[PDB]
Amino acid sequence: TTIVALKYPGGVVMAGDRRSTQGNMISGRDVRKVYITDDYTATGIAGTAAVAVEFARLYAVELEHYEKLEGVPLTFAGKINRLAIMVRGNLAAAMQGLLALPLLAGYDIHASDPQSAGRIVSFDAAGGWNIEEEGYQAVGSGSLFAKSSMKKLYSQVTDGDSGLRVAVEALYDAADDDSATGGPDLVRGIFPTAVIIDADGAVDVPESRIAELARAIIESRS
Amino acid sequence: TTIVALKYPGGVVMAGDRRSTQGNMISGRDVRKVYITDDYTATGIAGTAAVAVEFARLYAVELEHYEKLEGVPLTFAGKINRLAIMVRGNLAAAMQGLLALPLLAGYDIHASDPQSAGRIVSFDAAGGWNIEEEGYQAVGSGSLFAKSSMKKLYSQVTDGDSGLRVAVEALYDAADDDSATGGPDLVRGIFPTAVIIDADGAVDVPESRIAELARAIIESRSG
Amino acid sequence: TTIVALKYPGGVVMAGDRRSTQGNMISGRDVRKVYITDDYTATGIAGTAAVAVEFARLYAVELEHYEKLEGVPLTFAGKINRLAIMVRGNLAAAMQGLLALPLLAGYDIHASDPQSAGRIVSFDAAGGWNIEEEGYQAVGSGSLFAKSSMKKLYSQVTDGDSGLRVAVEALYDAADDDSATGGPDLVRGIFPTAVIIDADGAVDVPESRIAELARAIIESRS
Amino acid sequence: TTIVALKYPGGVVMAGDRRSTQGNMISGRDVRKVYITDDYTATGIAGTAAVAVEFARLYAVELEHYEKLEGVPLTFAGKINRLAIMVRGNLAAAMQGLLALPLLAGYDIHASDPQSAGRIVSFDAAGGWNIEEEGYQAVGSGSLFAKSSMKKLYSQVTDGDSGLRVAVEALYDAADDDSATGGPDLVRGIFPTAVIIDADGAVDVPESRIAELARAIIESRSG
Amino acid sequence: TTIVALKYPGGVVMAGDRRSTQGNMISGRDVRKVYITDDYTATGIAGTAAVAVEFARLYAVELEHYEKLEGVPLTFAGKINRLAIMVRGNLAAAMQGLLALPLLAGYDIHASDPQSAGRIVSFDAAGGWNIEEEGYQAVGSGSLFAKSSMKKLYSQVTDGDSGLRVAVEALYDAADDDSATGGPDLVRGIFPTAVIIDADGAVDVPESRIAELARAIIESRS
Amino acid sequence: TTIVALKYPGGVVMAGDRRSTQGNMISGRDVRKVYITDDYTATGIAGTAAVAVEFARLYAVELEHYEKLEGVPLTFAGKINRLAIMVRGNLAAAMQGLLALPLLAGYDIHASDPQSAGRIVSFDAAGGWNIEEEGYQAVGSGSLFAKSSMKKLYSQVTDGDSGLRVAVEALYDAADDDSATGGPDLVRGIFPTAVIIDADGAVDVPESRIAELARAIIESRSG
Amino acid sequence: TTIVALKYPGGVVMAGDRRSTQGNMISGRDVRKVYITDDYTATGIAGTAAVAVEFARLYAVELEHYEKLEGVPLTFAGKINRLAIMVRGNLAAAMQGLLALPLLAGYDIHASDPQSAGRIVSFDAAGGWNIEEEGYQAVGSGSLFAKSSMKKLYSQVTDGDSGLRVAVEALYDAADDDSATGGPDLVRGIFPTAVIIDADGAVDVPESRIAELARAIIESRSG
Ligand SMILES: COC[C@H](NC(=O)[C@H](CC(=O)NOC(C)(C)C)NC(=O)c1cc(C)on1)C(=O)NCc1cccc2ccccc12
Ligand SMILES: COC[C@H](NC(=O)[C@H](CC(=O)NOC(C)(C)C)NC(=O)c1cc(C)on1)C(=O)NCc1cccc2ccccc12
Ligand SMILES: COC[C@H](NC(=O)[C@H](CC(=O)NOC(C)(C)C)NC(=O)c1cc(C)on1)C(=O)NCc1cccc2ccccc12
Ligand SMILES: COC[C@H](NC(=O)[C@H](CC(=O)NOC(C)(C)C)NC(=O)c1cc(C)on1)C(=O)NCc1cccc2ccccc12
Ligand SMILES: COC[C@H](NC(=O)[C@H](CC(=O)NOC(C)(C)C)NC(=O)c1cc(C)on1)C(=O)NCc1cccc2ccccc12
Ligand SMILES: COC[C@H](NC(=O)[C@H](CC(=O)NOC(C)(C)C)NC(=O)c1cc(C)on1)C(=O)NCc1cccc2ccccc12
Ligand SMILES: COC[C@H](NC(=O)[C@H](CC(=O)NOC(C)(C)C)NC(=O)c1cc(C)on1)C(=O)NCc1cccc2ccccc12
Repeated sequence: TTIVALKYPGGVVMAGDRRSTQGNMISGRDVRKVYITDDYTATGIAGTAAVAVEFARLYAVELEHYEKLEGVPLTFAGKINRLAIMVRGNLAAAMQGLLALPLLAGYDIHASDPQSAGRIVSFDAAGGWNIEEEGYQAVGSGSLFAKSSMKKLYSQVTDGDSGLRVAVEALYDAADDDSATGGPDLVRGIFPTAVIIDADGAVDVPESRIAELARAIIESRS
Repeated sequence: TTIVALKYPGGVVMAGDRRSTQGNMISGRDVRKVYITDDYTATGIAGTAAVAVEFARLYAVELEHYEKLEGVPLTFAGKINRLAIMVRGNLAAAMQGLLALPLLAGYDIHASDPQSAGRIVSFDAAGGWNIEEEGYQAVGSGSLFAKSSMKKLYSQVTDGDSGLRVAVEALYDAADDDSATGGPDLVRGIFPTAVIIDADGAVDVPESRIAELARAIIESRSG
Repeated sequence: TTIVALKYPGGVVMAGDRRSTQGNMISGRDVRKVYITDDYTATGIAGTAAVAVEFARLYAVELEHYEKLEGVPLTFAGKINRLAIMVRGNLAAAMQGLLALPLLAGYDIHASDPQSAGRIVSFDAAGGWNIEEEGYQAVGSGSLFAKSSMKKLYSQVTDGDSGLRVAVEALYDAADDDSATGGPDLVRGIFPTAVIIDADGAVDVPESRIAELARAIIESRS
Repeated sequence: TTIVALKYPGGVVMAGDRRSTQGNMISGRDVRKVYITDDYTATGIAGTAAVAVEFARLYAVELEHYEKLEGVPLTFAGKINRLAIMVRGNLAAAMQGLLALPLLAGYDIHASDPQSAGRIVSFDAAGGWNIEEEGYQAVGSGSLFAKSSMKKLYSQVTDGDSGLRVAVEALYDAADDDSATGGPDLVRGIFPTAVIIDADGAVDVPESRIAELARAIIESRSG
Repeated sequence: TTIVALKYPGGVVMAGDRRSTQGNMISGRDVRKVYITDDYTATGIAGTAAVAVEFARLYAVELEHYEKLEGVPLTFAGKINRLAIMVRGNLAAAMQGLLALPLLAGYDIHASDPQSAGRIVSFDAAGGWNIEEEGYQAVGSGSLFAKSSMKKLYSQVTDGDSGLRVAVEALYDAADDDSATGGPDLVRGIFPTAVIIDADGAVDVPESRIAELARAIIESRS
Repeated sequence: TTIVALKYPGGVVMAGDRRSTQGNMISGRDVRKVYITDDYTATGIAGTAAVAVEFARLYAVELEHYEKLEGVPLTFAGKINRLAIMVRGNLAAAMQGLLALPLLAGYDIHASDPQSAGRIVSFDAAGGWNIEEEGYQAVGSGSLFAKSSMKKLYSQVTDGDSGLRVAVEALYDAADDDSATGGPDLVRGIFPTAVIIDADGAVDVPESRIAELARAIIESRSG
Repeated sequence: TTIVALKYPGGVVMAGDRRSTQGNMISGRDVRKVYITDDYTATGIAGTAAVAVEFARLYAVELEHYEKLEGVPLTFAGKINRLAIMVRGNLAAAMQGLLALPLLAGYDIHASDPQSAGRIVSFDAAGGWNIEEEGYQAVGSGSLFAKSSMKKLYSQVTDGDSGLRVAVEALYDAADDDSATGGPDLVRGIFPTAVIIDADGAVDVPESRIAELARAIIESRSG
C-alpha cells in the first residue's frame, strides 16, 4: 500500500494505489483506499483491509454525527483529535496484527489564508499525530519511496493539476520499488484513485485524468 | 529528545528540541514538545509522542478545571502532586513501551522571595519528583549531555537572556552527542522551542531570538 | 551508515558517510567506511564496525596475496566471488548481531568497452550478490533514501564531476532522513569520504572537493 | 570506573579513579586501573577487575615479547591491532558478564611531527577501535560525565600540567555524578592515578602533584 | 539509602542520608528521607522514592485523620498496625520492583516508665514488624554497616547529644562502605537530616549541629 | 523456626523458639511465635512472620467474636474448622512464598475425662488437619529433630513440670541441628516462650522458669 | 562461613569458624576451613566444602611441586597468581552452584621491612584479587559483620596476642549475626581455628588460647 498527500496553493491532493495482497499473492486490483470522509476532508488508510475500511466508515459517521447533533461541523483540530483517539483505540488489536494507519488531508475553512488552508496530518499506531508543515506526506509499505520522490518533484507544484501529477508520479515510483503497491495497469485500465480538496470542497478526481497523467509519466520514462 | 529547564534571577526558562524519530528514521523536524500548561507553568515531555501530548493536554485541562471550579489556582505543590499522580497512573502502560516523562518549570506566585520564586521539578516513571534546588535540569535521551553542559555553563546565568542562551546551548550539546535529539536546522530555519516564565507570567519565546542564539552558538564553535 | 556508488562514463565513484553510533549515541564523527582494496577496486561496508574494518582489511590482503602468488590479479568475477565467500562465512555471527554488508565498486581492465567498464556489485548477508546494471546502488540504514535520490538525479551524470556531485547529494539526502547517517559537518569541517576509479586506477577524492560540493548542495537547498 | 585520557602539546596524559565495587558495595578504595604497558604506551581498563588486569598484564607481555623476538618494537598501528584482537577474543565471556574495555594512550616515536605524536585509541566489545583526533576520550561508568566536562575544559590545555589538571577535574565531575567512580579521599589521602607520556617515555605522575591539583579543585568548588 | 534510629535516656533519635540514585548514577544530593509524621512520631523510608514519599505522606494523613475524627490520637500499637498494613498493601508492586521499607521512631506518651518511652519499629516488605529492644536499628542498603557500627558505639550513648553523634557516625560508616549512601558533603554543605523525639515531642535537629558533629568525626578520623 | 506441643496428665504445653531470619542473616532474637488465642487455646505458627501474626490475631478475634455474639465459646471442633478454613484461605499466597503453618494446642472443657482433655492439632498448607493421638507434635524447620527427641524423652512426662522440661529440651535439640531455630541465649538471657493449659486455663510460663530448665539441660549435656 | 585475617606488627593472623551447613541444617561442628598451605602462607576458604578443600589441597601441592622442581619457593606474587588462576578455572562450575572463594594470608620473606611483611589477599569468583592495605579482611556469609567489627576493633591490635583477640572477636560478631557461621560452643568445647604467621613461619594456634579468649569475650558481653 502507498498513499500520498500534498499541499498546493489553495488546496490539497491525496491519491492511493489499488492493490490488495495476501503475503506475496495479489488478491485485488481495484481496491479503493482513499475516501471522502467529509465535505472538506479525505482519509487514506494502509494496513489490514477490514480495519482500514472500518476506520474510514466509522470516522465519517462520527464527523457527520457531531455535525447534525450540534448544528456546526467540528473544527479541524477536533477532527484530528477524534481520528487519533480512534487509532489509539485500535492499538491492542494492532499489536496482534490488525494494524491500520490513516493519513488525513483536509481544507480548513476557518484558516487565515485561503491559499495555505491545506492540511496534512499523519498518525502512528499509538494515536500520535503530526500536522505536516513541509507540504507532502505518505503512508504504507511504499511511503518511503513516494516521500523520497516527492522530495525531488515538489518544486514543480504550482496549481492543482501539477500537484496531481506529482502525486501520481510519487505513487508510480512507490509501486516501482514496492511489490505490495500496484502501479497503473494499462491492460485493465486501473489507475490510482485521487481526491482534490479546495475552497469549494472535496471531489473525486476522474479516472480519465489520472489515466492521462499515468501514460504521460510512462512515456516520459521510456 | 532533550528538554532543558533552568532558573534565572526572577524566572525560569524551558526549551526543547524539535526532532521525532522511529528507531533510526527521522519522522519529524518541526515537532513541539514544550507547552505552557497554565499562566505560570510550562511543561516539556519526553518519550512516546502520543502519551506526551495526551499528558500535556490533559494536565492543562486539569489545572484550569480546578481554577474555574474553586475560583483560585492550585498551589505549586498541588500542581506537582497532580502531574506525579498522572505519571504513576501511566506506569503500567509505560512498562509495555508507552513511556513518557515530564519536566515541570513554573513561577510560584505565593513564594516568599520573588527573586528565587522559580521552580524546576523533575519526575520519574513511578511518579517520583524532585524539586531542584541547584538551578537546572533536563529530561530525555540527551539529558545527560545537557546537564553536564549546564554544569559548566551555569555560572554565566545572570539575566533572562543569558539563561535562555545557556538553555539553547545545552540543547546544542545534547544534539551533538545524541542522534535522537535534533539540532538547529539552518537550511529549514527550525530551532528549539522555548518558554520563559517570570512574575509577569509565562510566554513563548519568539522564534527569532532562538534563531539568533542558535546561529550565534554555531558561529561561536567554528574556531 | 550510508554508502553510495554510481557509474559514470569511463569510471565509477563511491562515497560514504562518517558517523559511528552506539544505539542513539554518536560515538564517532571522523569514521572511514570506504576503502581502496586494490589498484582498480574500492569497497564500502555497513554494519558492526569491527566486522566491517576486518572485512575491508582482510579482503585487500587476500586480493594482493593472490596477485603476488600467481603474478596476475584476479579477474573481476574472481574478486566478486571471494568477497561473497567472506560475507557468507560471517553469516552465523551476523545472525547474532555482528552483521556487515559490503558494496563493491571497480573498473574492469579486461572489459570490452572501456566507457562501460565500471562495475558496481551489491551483497546480502547470505553471500548473494548482484552486479548492478542500473548505474547506481547503495547500502546501509539510509540506503533507501539515497537510492531514491539518485533515481531522480542520475540523468545529470555525464562526467566524473557531475557523478561525484550526485553521489554527495545522495549521501546528503540519506543523512537528512536517517539519523544513523552523518551529514556534512561545517563546524568541524568533516565531510564524506570518496573514492574515484577510472582507467588510471583508484584514488581518494581530496576532502576539499567534497566540501565544495557539500556547500554547493546546501546553498542549493536554501 | 572512569578513565580519562587527553592529548596535550607534545604528549598525552591518562588518569583513572581508584574505586572497586560489587554492585552497591565498595570493595576497594586503592585499586590501580591505569598501567604503563610499554616505554611509550599506557593502558587503562574499565570493567570486570579480573579481565581488566589480565588484559593489561598479557598485553604488556605481548608487546615486550615481540620486541625481544624481532629486536624492534611494534609500530603503533601494530600495537592497536594486537589489543583489538585481544578484546575480540574476550567477546564471548563479555557476553556472559566478563566485559572489560580498554583505553589506550601512547606516544608514537615514528610520528612525523613530535608535537602531535600523542595517540588516544578507544575500543568496543567486538574489537572495533577508533583513533581519537579530538584530543580527549574516556571509558567507564562515568565516561559520559568526564567527556562532557573535558568538552568544556579542553581549551585550557596548553602544557602537560594544565592537561593533568583537566584530567583530574574531569575525573572529579565523573565521580560527582557516578557512584561507581571514586573521587579524591582527603581522609585517607587516596587520589586518582595518572600516567604522563612524552618523547622521554611514559612515567607515573607522582601522588603529591595529583593531591595538589585535587585540593585546588575542591577548594575552588567550595568558594 | 541508610536510616538509623536509636534510643537514648528519655528519647529517641532518627537520622538519614541525602542521596538519590538511579542505578549507578547520582540523581539527587539533598533529598529528605526522615519525616515527622506526628507530634510524637517520625518515619524514615528506604527504597523507591515515589513509594517512600507516598508512604510518609499518606501515613501522616491517616494518623491525623484518626485524631480529628475520634478526638484522641492512636495508641502506639495502632500506629504500628496501620503502617504495617500499608506496607503489606504494597507487596505486589514491591514484587515487581517498587519496594520501600519504613523505620518508625516514636515516644509513647502512655508508656509505663517515662525514660524507656522511646520506641523503634522495623518492617519487612510483607507487613511484618518488630519492636526493637536492642536499642538501635537501621534500614537501607547500608543498614548492615550502620548496625554493626552502632553495636560497638552504643555504649557511648548517655544523653541526646551523645546519641545524635552516634547516629551520625553510624551513617558515616554506612556511607563509607555503601555507594548508594551519601556521606557529608563539605563542599556543598549538605548533611544527614535528623529528628529528635522526647517528652516535649518531635523536633527537627538543626543542620548546624549535625554539621558540627560530622566535622568532628571526619577530623577525628584523619 | 520450631514450635512444639505435648500432652501431660491434665494439661498441654506448647513452646517456641525466639529467632527470626532473613535467609542466613539473623533478623531477630526476642521474637514471639506462640500466642494464647483464647482462655483455653494457644497457637504456635511457623513461616513468614507477617502472615503468622495475622493468623494469630485474626484467629483470636474470630473466636472471641463468636463467643460474644452467641454467648458461649465454640466447641473445640469448631475452633479446629475455623483455623483450617483460614489456613486454606491463604493457599494462593502460600504458593507465592507467604507460607505459614499453625499448630493448635488446647484444653477441651467438654471432654469426658479431665485427664485426657488435652488436644494437639496439626495443619498443612492446604487446610488439612489431624488431631494428634500420640502426645506430642512439632512444626517448623527443626520440627523433625524436636519430634525425634520427644520420641525418646516422652516416657519421662508425668506432670506439668516434666512435660515443660521435655518441651524445652526438644527445642534445644532442634536449635542444635537447625540454624533457623534459636537455642537458649545465656548471654542476653533470651529463652523460648511457653504456654501451659489445664482446667484452670491457659497461662504464659515465666521466663525465669524456662531459664532454669535451659541451664539444667545445658549442665546435663556438659558431664 | 566466616574467615578473617588481619595484620599485626611483624606478622599476620587468620581464623575461621567451624560450622558446616546444608541449607538451614547444621551438618558439621568440627570442620577446619583454614589450612597451612606452605611454610609462610595459609589459606581459608568459604563456600562449597568439596571445592574448598580441593582448592587448599591442590594449591599446597602446586606450591611445593614448584619448590622441589626449581629448588626455590615461588615469589609471593607468584603464589597469588597461581591461586587466582585456580579460582578462575573454577568459574564455570561456580556459576553452576559449586562456588568457593579463598582468602590468602602470608608472610613475604622477600619484603623490605619485616614488620610490614604480612600480606592479606582476597579473591572473587572470576580470579580477581586485591592485596589488602587496610590491614584486615574477611570472606564468607558473615564477612560483612566481621569486617565492620574489625573496623572498630583494629586500633587495639599491637602484637600477636591482641591481633588474635581481635580476630576471634570478629568471628564472634559474625556468628552473632549470621546463622551459617558458628560461634564458640562451650558445651562441646569447639572453637574457631586460627593460624599465625611471622618470620619464624606459620603455626597452628593452640586451641587453649582461643578458648581463653572466647570465654573472655563472652564474659565481656554478659556484664
Ligand atoms: C499490509 O497488508 C496488506 C493488506 N492485505 C490485507 O489486508 C488482506 C486482505 C485481503 O486480501 N482480503 O481478501 C479479499 C477480501 C480481498 C478477497 N488481509 C488478510 O488477508 C487477512 C487478515 C487477517 C487477520 O486474516 N486475513 C492490504 O491489501 N491493504 C490495502 C488496503 C487498504 C485500504 C483498504 C483496502 C480494502 C480492501 C483491500 C485492501 C485494502
Ligand atoms: C519513542 O521514542 C521516540 C519517540 N517517537 C515516537 O514516539 C513515535 C512517534 C512518531 O514517530 N510518529 O510519527 C508521526 C506521528 C510523525 C507520523 N511513536 C511511535 O512510533 C509508536 C510507538 C508505538 C507503540 O506505535 N508507534 C519520539 O520521537 N518522541 C519525541 C516527542 C517528544 C515530545 C512530544 C512529541 C510530539 C510529537 C512527536 C514527538 C514528540
Ligand atoms: C551497528 O551500527 C552502528 C555501528 N556502530 C558500532 O558498530 C559500534 C562501534 C562503536 O561505536 N565503537 O565505539 C568506539 C570505542 C569504537 C568509538 N559497535 C558496538 O557498539 C558493539 C557491537 C558489539 C558486539 O559490542 N559493541 C556503526 O556506527 N557502524 C558504521 C561503520 C561502518 C564501517 C566502518 C566503521 C568503522 C568505525 C566505526 C563505524 C563504522
Ligand atoms: C564490573 O563491576 C565493577 C568492577 N568490580 C568487580 O569486577 C568485582 C571486583 C571485586 O570487588 N573483587 O573483590 C575482591 C577481589 C576485592 C575481593 N568483581 C565481580 O563483581 C565479579 C563478577 C564475577 C562473575 O565474579 N566476580 C570494578 O570495580 N572494576 C574497576 C576496576 C577496573 C580496572 C582494574 C581493577 C582492578 C581491581 C579492582 C577493580 C578494577
Ligand atoms: C533504586 O532505589 C534507589 C532509589 N532511587 C529511585 O527511586 C529513583 C529516584 C530518582 O532518581 N528520580 O528521578 C528524579 C525525580 C530525582 C529526577 N527512581 C527510580 O529509580 C525509578 C523506579 C522506576 C519504576 O522508575 N524509575 C532511591 O534513591 N531511594 C532513596 C530515597 C528514599 C526515601 C525518600 C526519597 C525521596 C527522594 C529521592 C530518594 C529517596
Ligand atoms: C521465612 O522464614 C523465616 C521467617 N522470616 C521472615 O519472614 C522475615 C522476617 C523479618 O526479618 N522481618 O523484619 C523485621 C520486622 C523482623 C525487622 N521476612 C521475610 O523474609 C520476607 C518475606 C517477604 C515476602 O518479604 N520479607 C521467620 O523467621 N519466621 C519465624 C516467625 C514465626 C512466627 C512469628 C514470628 C514473628 C516475628 C518474626 C518471626 C516469626
Ligand atoms: C553450601 O554452602 C555451605 C557449605 N556447605 C556445603 O558445602 C555442603 C557440605 C556438607 O554438609 N556435606 O555433608 C557432609 C560432607 C558432612 C557429609 N555441601 C553440599 O551441601 C552440597 C553441594 C552439592 C552440589 O552437593 N552437596 C559449607 O558449609 N561450607 C563451609 C566449609 C568451608 C571450607 C571447608 C569446609 C570443609 C568441610 C565442611 C565445610 C567447609
